[PDB]
Amino acid sequence: KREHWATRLGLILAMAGNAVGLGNFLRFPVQAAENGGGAFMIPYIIAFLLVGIPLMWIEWAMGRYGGAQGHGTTPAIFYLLWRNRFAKILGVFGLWIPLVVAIYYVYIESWTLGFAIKFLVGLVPEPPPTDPDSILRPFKEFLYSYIGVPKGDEPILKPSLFAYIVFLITMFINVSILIRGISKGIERFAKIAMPTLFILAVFLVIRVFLLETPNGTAADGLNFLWTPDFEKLKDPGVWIAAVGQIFFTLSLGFGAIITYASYVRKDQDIVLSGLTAATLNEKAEVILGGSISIPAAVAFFGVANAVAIAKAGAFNLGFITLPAIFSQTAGGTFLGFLWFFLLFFAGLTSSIAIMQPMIAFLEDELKLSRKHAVLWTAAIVFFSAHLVMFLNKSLDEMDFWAGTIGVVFFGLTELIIFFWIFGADKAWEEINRGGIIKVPRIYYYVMRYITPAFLAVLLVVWAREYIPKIMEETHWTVWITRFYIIGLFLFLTFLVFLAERRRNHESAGTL
Ligand SMILES: CN(C)CCCN1c2ccccc2CCc2ccccc21
Ligand SMILES: CN(C)CCCN1c2ccccc2CCc2ccccc21
Ligand SMILES: CCCCCCCCO[C@@H]1O[C@H](CO)[C@@H](O)[C@H](O)[C@H]1O
Ligand SMILES: CCCCCCCCO[C@@H]1O[C@H](CO)[C@@H](O)[C@H](O)[C@H]1O
Ligand SMILES: CCCCCCCCO[C@@H]1O[C@H](CO)[C@@H](O)[C@H](O)[C@H]1O
Ligand SMILES: CCCCCCCCO[C@@H]1O[C@H](CO)[C@@H](O)[C@H](O)[C@H]1O
Ligand SMILES: CCCCCCCCO[C@@H]1O[C@H](CO)[C@@H](O)[C@H](O)[C@H]1O
Ligand SMILES: CC(C)C[C@H](N)C(=O)O
Ligand code: NA
Ligand code: NA
Repeated sequence: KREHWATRLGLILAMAGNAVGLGNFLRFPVQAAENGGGAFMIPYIIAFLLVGIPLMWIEWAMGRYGGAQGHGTTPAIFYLLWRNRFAKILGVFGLWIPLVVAIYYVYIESWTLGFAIKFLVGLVPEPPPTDPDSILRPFKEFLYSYIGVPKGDEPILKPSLFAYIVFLITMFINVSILIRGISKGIERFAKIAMPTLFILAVFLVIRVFLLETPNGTAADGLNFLWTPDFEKLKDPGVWIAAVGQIFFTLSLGFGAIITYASYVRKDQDIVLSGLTAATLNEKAEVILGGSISIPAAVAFFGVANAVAIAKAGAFNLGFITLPAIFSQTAGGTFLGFLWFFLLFFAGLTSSIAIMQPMIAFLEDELKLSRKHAVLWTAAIVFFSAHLVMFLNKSLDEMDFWAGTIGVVFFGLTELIIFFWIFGADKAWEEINRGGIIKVPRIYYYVMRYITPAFLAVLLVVWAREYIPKIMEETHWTVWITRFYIIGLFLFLTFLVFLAERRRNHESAGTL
């Protein structure tokens, strides 16, 4: 019938690995530092309670429900919940979003492997022996030469040969896990990766906590991040950033939680399991991810400079600043290795999660073998990634449409289909069925009224005071990426159409 997670621990760690990734260690620090630190945290915590938790339960429920009938992806699941052809089309986003995100996420993940390798072997810049630019410049040049940032006017990137080869290796590693399946692949790997990730992260926090310079200490960083600023609570931008981060960090709206949950046995609890996966992610994000790069940057440069660093380049903090700071300490190159190794495992456990939806669709709906499903998915991602590797800003365009606005739109869509169309009481029943614990009574009202209203308002503000600038103030090359990803949606819709026909073909054979 269908693969199933072998153990409860395996399920929890696989789901935790799905969630805990580059978003916790790279994205969170930038969003927080960029939005006033503590001022960002209030909306963040509220978004977690009003959006993160409820949507997590909903996605687990939708996945388990679909899995019981042999379906793990939204084109089919949405249809099961709402037998309307439009359900299948909306469901395509559950394949498109994770695919598009994988197309750039796996490449960023590959940079962490490449950096881990170079730092391990000591092929790193030799900063000069205390002028900040003289210290940071060598590391900025290191990153820029790796990914091939434009030195001229052309919006073209020229990745180093090493970077390209490392992306290939990274794709191979993802495949090596996925090709073994759910219990012998993803689950087995999670039991090894998560413990390693936790240990590495705790160690790094401890080392960072020992940092002190004439400019400050790690403590100043924590105070910056954990001191409330009730005067920003009225800024939509902060709310948009906070909600966006919650979706991204919890893997919500990517169809990934849903697919993983489709392997949970029909009787199995999802209330406690889902809540645990969610809380584990938040601890890894605010306690671990929040305690590494920000405190380190603030300790060495002070708050004002740390904040300016993050705003200047989203990848500055994790790929340039932290390694530069580490280089000023004994054994700093090895500490850099540990940081990038941590990022790699965090990324790896998440990228396999966003490639599994396409794999599940090809297996469940087009009946391909796991081997063929995994290889074709890898081929599509590998090929498509060339756009992200060679066209400047393609990555940002994909991250916006699929990884930012896309997931919020899809989150609202799945909630409406499950809690409104399918039926609020049928949905509530499905969520709580088999639960080790019941979902708190108040959450019924949050899921049915609060969450959808919250997201609806957010999306309207996004499309009215932000999306116009992205459509009018960007370089013309953004249309190359938009064109390509719209094509991917077209192709995936064609596959759903073919799945429909095979099912009809197959039914007229069941007759
Ligand atoms: C703004 N351009 C340069 C980066 C956008 C993508 N990006 C983002 C997005 C917002 C804030 C920070 C970061 C950096 C880390 C990260 C990690 C994984 C996937 C995407 C991201
Ligand atoms: C100690 N041994 C069992 C772990 C190393 C193997 N391991 C790993 C670990 C890191 C990178 C790649 C891979 C290969 C594929 C893979 C698949 C399932 C379980 C573990 C792994
Ligand atoms: C199958 C799809 C192929 C698309 C064309 C890919 C061309 C990649 O080309 C390779 O890029 C590397 C990184 O920039 C360079 O180091 C190599 O020398 C170059 O041959
Ligand atoms: C993980 C092992 C990766 C090995 C590939 C390293 C690519 C780094 O650099 C490349 O190495 C090639 C052969 O040494 C040279 O011919 C290229 O000119 C050089 O740029
Ligand atoms: C949209 C994605 C298009 C990918 C096409 C990539 C074509 C690669 O082009 C190659 O890149 C190498 C490294 O940058 C150069 O050294 C080669 O001279 C160049 O021909
Ligand atoms: C979005 C895709 C960006 C691809 C960047 C490709 C850079 C390739 O390199 C270019 O290839 C041309 C034709 O092969 C040559 O005529 C140019 O001299 C060469 O620089
Ligand atoms: C905005 C979302 C807030 C969620 C916090 C929920 C805290 C749980 O609250 C508890 O829920 C139980 C079950 O319904 C009740 O029996 C308890 O009386 C109630 O205090
Ligand atoms: C797209 C998701 C799998 C990303 C993951 N939740 C992270 O925080 O990195
Ligand atoms: Na996360
Ligand atoms: Na992960």
